[PDB]
Amino acid sequence: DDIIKNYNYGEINELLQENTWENFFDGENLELGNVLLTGATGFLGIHILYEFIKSEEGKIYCMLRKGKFDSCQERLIDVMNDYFDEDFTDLVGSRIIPIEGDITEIDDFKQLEDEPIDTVINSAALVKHYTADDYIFRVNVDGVINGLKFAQTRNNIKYVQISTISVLSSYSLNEEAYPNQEYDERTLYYEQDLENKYVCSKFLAERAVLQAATKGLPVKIIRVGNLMSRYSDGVFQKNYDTNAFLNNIKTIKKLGAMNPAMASEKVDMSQIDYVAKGILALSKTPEKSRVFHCMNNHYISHRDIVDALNTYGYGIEEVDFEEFKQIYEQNFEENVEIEQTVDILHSLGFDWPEADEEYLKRLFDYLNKFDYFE
Repeated sequence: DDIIKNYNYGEINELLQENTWENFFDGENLELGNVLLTGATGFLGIHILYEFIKSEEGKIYCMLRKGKFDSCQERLIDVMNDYFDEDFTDLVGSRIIPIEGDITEIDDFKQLEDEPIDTVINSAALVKHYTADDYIFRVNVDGVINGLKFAQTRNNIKYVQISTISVLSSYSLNEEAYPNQEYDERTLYYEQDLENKYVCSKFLAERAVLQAATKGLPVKIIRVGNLMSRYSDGVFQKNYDTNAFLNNIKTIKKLGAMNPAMASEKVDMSQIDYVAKGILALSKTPEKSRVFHCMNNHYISHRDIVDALNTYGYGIEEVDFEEFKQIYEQNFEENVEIEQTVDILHSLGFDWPEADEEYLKRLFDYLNKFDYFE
Protein backbone atom coordinates (compact mmCIF):
# COMPACT_ATOMS: atom_id res chain seq x y z
CA ASP A 1 0.00 0.00 0.00
CA ASP A 2 3.08 2.19 -0.41
CA ILE A 3 2.68 2.16 -4.21
CA ILE A 4 -1.11 2.42 -3.79
CA LYS A 5 -1.55 5.21 -1.23
CA ASN A 6 1.41 7.34 -2.39
CA TYR A 7 -0.47 8.53 -5.46
CA ASN A 8 -2.49 11.68 -6.23
CA TYR A 9 -5.83 10.54 -7.72
CA GLY A 10 -7.25 14.01 -8.38
CA GLU A 11 -6.84 13.90 -12.15
CA ILE A 12 -8.23 10.36 -12.49
CA ASN A 13 -11.25 11.20 -10.34
CA GLU A 14 -11.97 14.29 -12.43
CA LEU A 15 -12.17 12.09 -15.54
CA LEU A 16 -14.33 9.53 -13.74
CA GLN A 17 -16.73 12.42 -12.99
CA GLU A 18 -17.40 12.80 -16.73
CA ASN A 19 -18.75 9.21 -16.83
CA THR A 20 -22.41 10.16 -16.59
CA TRP A 21 -25.57 9.29 -18.46
CA GLU A 22 -25.80 12.80 -19.95
CA ASN A 23 -22.33 12.42 -21.40
CA PHE A 24 -23.13 9.01 -22.89
CA PHE A 25 -26.46 10.22 -24.29
CA ASP A 26 -24.98 13.36 -25.84
CA GLY A 27 -21.56 11.97 -26.76
CA GLU A 28 -20.17 10.97 -30.12
CA ASN A 29 -19.71 7.22 -30.49
CA LEU A 30 -16.49 5.40 -31.38
CA GLU A 31 -15.98 2.81 -34.11
CA LEU A 32 -14.45 -0.59 -33.42
CA GLY A 33 -12.44 -0.76 -36.66
CA ASN A 34 -9.69 -3.38 -36.56
CA VAL A 35 -9.18 -4.90 -33.12
CA LEU A 36 -6.02 -6.15 -31.44
CA LEU A 37 -7.23 -8.90 -29.09
CA THR A 38 -5.04 -10.17 -26.27
CA GLY A 39 -6.18 -13.23 -24.36
CA ALA A 40 -7.84 -14.73 -27.48
CA THR A 41 -7.27 -18.30 -26.21
CA GLY A 42 -9.02 -17.79 -22.86
CA PHE A 43 -12.66 -18.31 -22.02
CA LEU A 44 -13.62 -14.66 -22.40
CA GLY A 45 -11.15 -13.89 -25.21
CA ILE A 46 -12.29 -16.65 -27.55
CA HIS A 47 -15.90 -15.45 -27.27
CA ILE A 48 -14.97 -11.82 -27.93
CA LEU A 49 -13.31 -13.30 -31.03
CA TYR A 50 -16.47 -15.18 -32.04
CA GLU A 51 -18.76 -12.15 -31.56
CA PHE A 52 -16.38 -9.90 -33.45
CA ILE A 53 -16.40 -12.23 -36.47
CA LYS A 54 -20.17 -12.73 -36.33
CA SER A 55 -21.17 -9.07 -36.02
CA GLU A 56 -18.32 -6.68 -37.01
CA GLU A 57 -16.67 -6.03 -40.36
CA GLY A 58 -12.99 -5.41 -39.54
CA LYS A 59 -9.94 -7.60 -39.06
CA ILE A 60 -8.92 -8.80 -35.62
CA TYR A 61 -5.27 -9.45 -34.65
CA CYS A 62 -4.86 -12.14 -31.99
CA MET A 63 -1.61 -12.03 -29.99
CA LEU A 64 -0.68 -15.51 -28.71
CA ARG A 65 2.29 -17.85 -28.34
CA LYS A 66 2.74 -20.79 -30.74
CA GLY A 67 3.45 -23.07 -27.77
CA LYS A 68 3.85 -26.76 -28.53
CA PHE A 69 1.96 -26.17 -31.79
CA ASP A 70 3.73 -25.55 -35.07
CA SER A 71 2.38 -22.09 -35.90
CA CYS A 72 0.36 -19.75 -33.72
CA GLN A 73 -2.18 -19.96 -36.57
CA GLU A 74 -2.69 -23.65 -35.83
CA ARG A 75 -3.00 -23.11 -32.07
CA LEU A 76 -5.79 -20.55 -32.55
CA ILE A 77 -7.73 -22.87 -34.89
CA ASP A 78 -7.49 -25.62 -32.29
CA VAL A 79 -9.02 -23.36 -29.63
CA MET A 80 -11.86 -22.15 -31.88
CA ASN A 81 -12.64 -25.74 -32.91
CA ASP A 82 -12.67 -26.62 -29.19
CA TYR A 83 -15.39 -23.99 -28.55
CA PHE A 84 -17.48 -23.56 -31.72
CA ASP A 85 -18.77 -26.10 -34.20
CA GLU A 86 -18.30 -23.70 -37.12
CA ASP A 87 -14.99 -24.05 -38.92
CA PHE A 88 -13.23 -20.69 -39.12
CA THR A 89 -10.01 -21.60 -40.92
CA ASP A 90 -11.14 -19.83 -44.11
CA LEU A 91 -11.13 -16.45 -42.34
CA VAL A 92 -7.63 -16.97 -40.92
CA GLY A 93 -5.30 -14.78 -42.95
CA SER A 94 -8.05 -12.42 -44.10
CA ARG A 95 -10.16 -11.39 -41.08
CA ILE A 96 -8.35 -13.25 -38.27
CA ILE A 97 -4.63 -12.43 -38.23
CA PRO A 98 -2.73 -14.53 -35.63
CA ILE A 99 0.26 -12.77 -34.08
CA GLU A 100 3.11 -14.42 -32.21
CA GLY A 101 3.66 -12.61 -28.93
CA ASP A 102 2.98 -12.20 -25.25
CA ILE A 103 1.86 -8.94 -23.65
CA THR A 104 4.66 -9.14 -21.05
CA GLU A 105 7.27 -8.52 -23.77
CA ILE A 106 7.05 -4.89 -24.90
CA ASP A 107 9.00 -5.83 -28.03
CA ASP A 108 6.22 -8.21 -29.08
CA PHE A 109 4.08 -5.16 -29.97
CA LYS A 110 6.67 -3.58 -32.30
CA GLN A 111 5.55 -5.82 -35.19
CA LEU A 112 2.14 -4.11 -35.07
CA GLU A 113 3.58 -0.64 -35.81
CA ASP A 114 2.69 -0.84 -39.49
CA GLU A 115 -0.67 -2.63 -39.06
CA PRO A 116 -3.95 -0.64 -38.95
CA ILE A 117 -5.29 -1.11 -35.40
CA ASP A 118 -7.98 1.12 -34.01
CA THR A 119 -8.84 -0.74 -30.81
CA VAL A 120 -6.99 -2.90 -28.30
CA ILE A 121 -9.15 -5.23 -26.26
CA ASN A 122 -7.02 -6.57 -23.42
CA SER A 123 -8.63 -9.74 -22.09
CA ALA A 124 -5.37 -11.54 -21.26
CA ALA A 125 -5.05 -11.86 -17.49
CA LEU A 126 -3.84 -14.22 -14.79
CA VAL A 127 -6.79 -14.87 -12.47
CA LYS A 128 -5.36 -16.83 -9.53
CA HIS A 129 -6.79 -15.73 -6.17
CA TYR A 130 -3.87 -17.34 -4.27
CA THR A 131 -0.36 -17.12 -5.75
CA ALA A 132 2.95 -17.23 -3.87
CA ASP A 133 5.02 -15.36 -6.53
CA ASP A 134 4.66 -12.10 -8.45
CA TYR A 135 4.19 -13.27 -12.05
CA ILE A 136 0.54 -12.24 -11.67
CA PHE A 137 1.76 -8.64 -11.72
CA ARG A 138 3.68 -9.26 -14.93
CA VAL A 139 0.60 -10.38 -16.87
CA ASN A 140 -2.00 -8.18 -15.17
CA VAL A 141 -0.10 -4.89 -14.75
CA ASP A 142 2.97 -4.98 -16.99
CA GLY A 143 1.05 -6.51 -19.90
CA VAL A 144 -1.40 -3.63 -19.58
CA ILE A 145 1.36 -1.01 -19.41
CA ASN A 146 2.93 -2.60 -22.52
CA GLY A 147 -0.38 -2.41 -24.40
CA LEU A 148 -1.00 1.17 -23.26
CA LYS A 149 2.47 2.05 -24.56
CA PHE A 150 1.66 0.51 -27.93
CA ALA A 151 -1.60 2.48 -28.04
CA GLN A 152 0.29 5.67 -27.26
CA THR A 153 2.57 5.31 -30.31
CA ARG A 154 -0.54 6.63 -32.13
CA ASN A 155 -3.37 9.12 -31.66
CA ASN A 156 -6.18 6.95 -33.08
CA ILE A 157 -6.01 3.73 -30.99
CA LYS A 158 -8.54 3.04 -28.19
CA TYR A 159 -7.55 0.76 -25.32
CA VAL A 160 -10.26 -1.40 -23.73
CA GLN A 161 -9.23 -3.11 -20.48
CA ILE A 162 -11.24 -6.05 -19.14
CA SER A 163 -11.21 -5.52 -15.39
CA THR A 164 -13.11 -7.03 -12.45
CA ILE A 165 -15.98 -5.76 -10.28
CA SER A 166 -13.83 -7.05 -7.38
CA VAL A 167 -11.68 -3.87 -7.41
CA LEU A 168 -14.68 -2.48 -5.48
CA SER A 169 -13.62 -4.96 -2.83
CA SER A 170 -14.92 -3.78 0.57
CA TYR A 171 -16.19 -0.86 2.59
CA SER A 172 -13.54 1.78 3.06
CA LEU A 173 -10.75 1.03 5.52
CA ASN A 174 -10.82 4.76 6.26
CA GLU A 175 -14.42 5.93 6.56
CA GLU A 176 -13.07 9.17 8.04
CA ALA A 177 -11.32 10.20 4.78
CA TYR A 178 -14.04 8.84 2.44
CA PRO A 179 -17.48 9.99 3.64
CA ASN A 180 -20.69 9.29 1.72
CA GLN A 181 -18.69 6.89 -0.42
CA GLU A 182 -20.39 5.55 -3.55
CA TYR A 183 -19.57 2.24 -5.26
CA ASP A 184 -20.37 2.75 -8.95
CA GLU A 185 -18.86 3.37 -12.41
CA ARG A 186 -17.23 6.62 -11.20
CA THR A 187 -15.33 4.97 -8.32
CA LEU A 188 -11.77 3.65 -8.39
CA TYR A 189 -9.99 4.33 -5.07
CA TYR A 190 -11.37 4.79 -1.57
CA GLU A 191 -8.84 2.77 0.48
CA GLN A 192 -10.70 -0.49 -0.02
CA ASP A 193 -9.11 -3.82 0.88
CA LEU A 194 -6.41 -4.42 -1.74
CA GLU A 195 -4.42 -7.01 0.21
CA ASN A 196 -5.39 -9.75 -2.26
CA LYS A 197 -2.75 -10.01 -5.00
CA TYR A 198 -5.16 -10.54 -7.90
CA VAL A 199 -7.43 -7.68 -6.84
CA CYS A 200 -4.42 -5.44 -6.16
CA SER A 201 -3.15 -6.23 -9.65
CA LYS A 202 -6.40 -5.39 -11.46
CA PHE A 203 -6.61 -2.22 -9.36
CA LEU A 204 -3.16 -1.18 -10.58
CA ALA A 205 -4.03 -1.94 -14.20
CA GLU A 206 -7.12 0.27 -13.94
CA ARG A 207 -5.05 3.04 -12.39
CA ALA A 208 -2.55 2.74 -15.24
CA VAL A 209 -5.34 2.81 -17.83
CA LEU A 210 -7.06 5.88 -16.37
CA GLN A 211 -3.67 7.54 -15.88
CA ALA A 212 -3.11 7.13 -19.64
CA ALA A 213 -6.50 8.81 -20.21
CA THR A 214 -5.31 11.90 -18.32
CA LYS A 215 -2.53 12.02 -20.97
CA GLY A 216 -4.99 11.85 -23.91
CA LEU A 217 -5.56 8.12 -24.51
CA PRO A 218 -9.18 7.09 -25.21
CA VAL A 219 -9.78 4.20 -22.82
CA LYS A 220 -12.52 2.02 -21.41
CA ILE A 221 -12.55 -0.21 -18.32
CA ILE A 222 -15.18 -2.96 -18.39
CA ARG A 223 -15.54 -4.61 -14.98
CA VAL A 224 -16.96 -8.11 -15.35
CA GLY A 225 -18.07 -10.50 -12.65
CA ASN A 226 -18.97 -14.19 -12.53
CA LEU A 227 -18.14 -15.55 -16.01
CA MET A 228 -20.51 -18.47 -16.60
CA SER A 229 -21.44 -20.85 -19.38
CA ARG A 230 -22.89 -19.73 -22.70
CA TYR A 231 -26.59 -18.86 -22.72
CA SER A 232 -27.14 -20.36 -26.18
CA ASP A 233 -25.95 -23.85 -25.22
CA GLY A 234 -24.45 -24.07 -21.68
CA VAL A 235 -20.86 -24.60 -22.91
CA PHE A 236 -18.38 -23.71 -20.16
CA GLN A 237 -14.63 -23.09 -20.20
CA LYS A 238 -12.27 -25.83 -21.38
CA ASN A 239 -10.56 -25.97 -17.98
CA TYR A 240 -13.87 -26.61 -16.22
CA ASP A 241 -12.33 -27.38 -12.81
CA THR A 242 -10.63 -24.07 -11.89
CA ASN A 243 -13.88 -22.16 -11.15
CA ALA A 244 -14.24 -21.54 -7.40
CA PHE A 245 -17.92 -20.59 -7.73
CA LEU A 246 -18.96 -23.90 -9.28
CA ASN A 247 -16.59 -25.73 -6.95
CA ASN A 248 -18.68 -24.48 -4.01
CA ILE A 249 -21.79 -25.64 -5.86
CA LYS A 250 -20.11 -29.06 -6.14
CA THR A 251 -19.31 -29.09 -2.42
CA ILE A 252 -22.91 -28.26 -1.49
CA LYS A 253 -23.99 -31.11 -3.80
CA LYS A 254 -21.65 -33.64 -2.21
CA LEU A 255 -22.33 -32.46 1.35
CA GLY A 256 -25.98 -32.87 0.47
CA ALA A 257 -26.94 -29.56 2.03
CA MET A 258 -26.28 -25.94 2.88
CA ASN A 259 -27.03 -23.52 5.67
CA PRO A 260 -29.39 -20.67 4.94
CA ALA A 261 -26.53 -18.16 4.75
CA MET A 262 -25.40 -20.20 1.75
CA ALA A 263 -28.90 -20.52 0.29
CA SER A 264 -29.37 -16.74 0.57
CA GLU A 265 -26.13 -15.73 -1.20
CA LYS A 266 -26.97 -13.89 -4.44
CA VAL A 267 -24.70 -14.11 -7.49
CA ASP A 268 -24.47 -12.84 -11.06
CA MET A 269 -24.50 -15.41 -13.83
CA SER A 270 -22.82 -13.38 -16.57
CA GLN A 271 -23.19 -15.81 -19.46
CA ILE A 272 -19.95 -15.70 -21.40
CA ASP A 273 -21.53 -15.15 -24.83
CA TYR A 274 -23.45 -12.16 -23.47
CA VAL A 275 -20.35 -10.76 -21.77
CA ALA A 276 -18.71 -10.77 -25.22
CA LYS A 277 -21.70 -9.04 -26.86
CA GLY A 278 -21.61 -6.48 -24.04
CA ILE A 279 -17.88 -5.81 -24.34
CA LEU A 280 -18.28 -5.09 -28.05
CA ALA A 281 -21.25 -2.74 -27.55
CA LEU A 282 -19.66 -0.75 -24.72
CA SER A 283 -16.49 -0.35 -26.80
CA LYS A 284 -18.44 1.96 -29.13
CA THR A 285 -19.66 4.36 -26.44
CA PRO A 286 -18.44 8.00 -26.41
CA GLU A 287 -15.00 8.82 -25.05
CA LYS A 288 -16.20 10.27 -21.74
CA SER A 289 -17.95 6.91 -21.05
CA ARG A 290 -14.91 5.22 -19.55
CA VAL A 291 -15.94 2.68 -16.89
CA PHE A 292 -18.66 0.02 -17.06
CA HIS A 293 -20.06 -2.65 -14.76
CA CYS A 294 -20.85 -5.35 -17.31
CA MET A 295 -22.54 -8.15 -15.38
CA ASN A 296 -25.93 -9.81 -15.47
CA ASN A 297 -28.11 -7.59 -13.28
CA HIS A 298 -30.77 -10.28 -12.68
CA TYR A 299 -29.04 -11.84 -9.70
CA ILE A 300 -30.10 -15.31 -8.58
CA SER A 301 -29.68 -17.09 -5.26
CA HIS A 302 -28.18 -20.42 -4.32
CA ARG A 303 -31.77 -21.44 -3.55
CA ASP A 304 -32.45 -20.99 -7.27
CA ILE A 305 -29.28 -22.87 -8.21
CA VAL A 306 -29.91 -25.91 -6.00
CA ASP A 307 -33.57 -25.88 -7.05
CA ALA A 308 -32.32 -26.57 -10.57
CA LEU A 309 -29.76 -29.08 -9.30
CA ASN A 310 -32.50 -30.95 -7.45
CA THR A 311 -34.20 -31.66 -10.80
CA TYR A 312 -31.43 -34.24 -11.17
CA GLY A 313 -32.49 -35.92 -7.91
CA TYR A 314 -29.57 -34.87 -5.75
CA GLY A 315 -32.01 -34.03 -2.93
CA ILE A 316 -29.94 -31.08 -1.72
CA GLU A 317 -31.77 -29.72 1.30
CA GLU A 318 -31.49 -26.42 3.17
CA VAL A 319 -30.57 -27.35 6.74
CA ASP A 320 -30.09 -25.00 9.67
CA PHE A 321 -26.95 -23.40 11.05
CA GLU A 322 -26.86 -26.24 13.61
CA GLU A 323 -27.91 -29.17 11.40
CA PHE A 324 -25.51 -28.02 8.66
CA LYS A 325 -22.63 -27.23 11.02
CA GLN A 326 -22.85 -30.93 11.94
CA ILE A 327 -22.90 -32.54 8.50
CA TYR A 328 -19.68 -30.70 7.55
CA GLU A 329 -17.30 -31.81 10.33
CA GLN A 330 -18.25 -35.42 9.43
CA ASN A 331 -15.91 -35.09 6.41
CA PHE A 332 -21.30 -4.89 1.01
CA GLU A 333 -21.86 -6.33 -2.46
CA GLU A 334 -25.51 -5.18 -2.41
CA ASN A 335 -24.13 -1.63 -2.19
CA VAL A 336 -22.22 -1.98 -5.50
CA GLU A 337 -24.19 -0.16 -8.17
CA ILE A 338 -24.51 -1.30 -11.77
CA GLU A 339 -27.65 0.58 -12.84
CA GLN A 340 -25.83 3.06 -15.09
CA THR A 341 -24.32 0.28 -17.21
CA VAL A 342 -27.64 -1.57 -17.40
CA ASP A 343 -29.22 1.67 -18.69
CA ILE A 344 -26.48 2.27 -21.28
CA LEU A 345 -26.62 -1.37 -22.40
CA HIS A 346 -30.39 -1.16 -22.73
CA SER A 347 -30.09 1.94 -24.91
CA LEU A 348 -27.72 -0.12 -27.11
CA GLY A 349 -30.39 -2.81 -27.50
CA PHE A 350 -28.75 -5.20 -25.02
CA ASP A 351 -30.64 -6.90 -22.19
CA TRP A 352 -29.16 -9.56 -19.93
CA PRO A 353 -31.06 -12.85 -20.28
CA GLU A 354 -32.24 -14.28 -16.98
CA ALA A 355 -30.26 -17.13 -15.45
CA ASP A 356 -33.55 -19.05 -15.27
CA GLU A 357 -34.12 -22.72 -14.51
CA GLU A 358 -33.89 -23.79 -18.14
CA TYR A 359 -30.50 -22.06 -18.48
CA LEU A 360 -29.17 -23.55 -15.24
CA LYS A 361 -30.11 -26.94 -16.66
CA ARG A 362 -28.28 -26.11 -19.90
CA LEU A 363 -25.29 -25.16 -17.73
CA PHE A 364 -25.48 -28.31 -15.54
CA ASP A 365 -26.10 -30.58 -18.56
CA TYR A 366 -22.74 -29.57 -20.03
CA LEU A 367 -20.96 -29.95 -16.68
CA ASN A 368 -22.42 -33.47 -16.38
CA LYS A 369 -20.70 -34.75 -19.55
CA PHE A 370 -17.50 -34.40 -17.45
CA ASP A 371 -19.17 -36.20 -14.51
CA TYR A 372 -18.61 -32.94 -12.65
CA PHE A 373 -21.19 -33.93 -10.04
CA GLU A 374 -20.67 -37.76 -9.97
